[PDB]
Amino acid sequence: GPASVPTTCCFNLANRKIPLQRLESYRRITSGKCPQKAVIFKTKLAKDICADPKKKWVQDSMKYLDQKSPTPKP
Amino acid sequence: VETFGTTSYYDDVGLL
Repeated sequence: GPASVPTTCCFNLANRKIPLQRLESYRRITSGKCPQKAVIFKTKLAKDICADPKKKWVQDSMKYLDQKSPTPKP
Repeated sequence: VETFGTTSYYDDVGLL
């Protein structure tokens, strides 16, 4: 099933933001991996991006994905 | 510190 334990996590949170054109979907990091239960906007970039649900582009990014249908799991 | 929030994020684009 899913996985993300291997070396793959931002020191914490990003900074400026992420372009909506590349951004695909978001995902939360619970369990214990990565700091805080922050959302992870993934894109065709080359790696995962960390961001806490506080900064504007963070709440606005997922809010924009709400309109469309990212086609998530059942 | 710095500025965790600003317009654009890949002004270079070619960064890819």
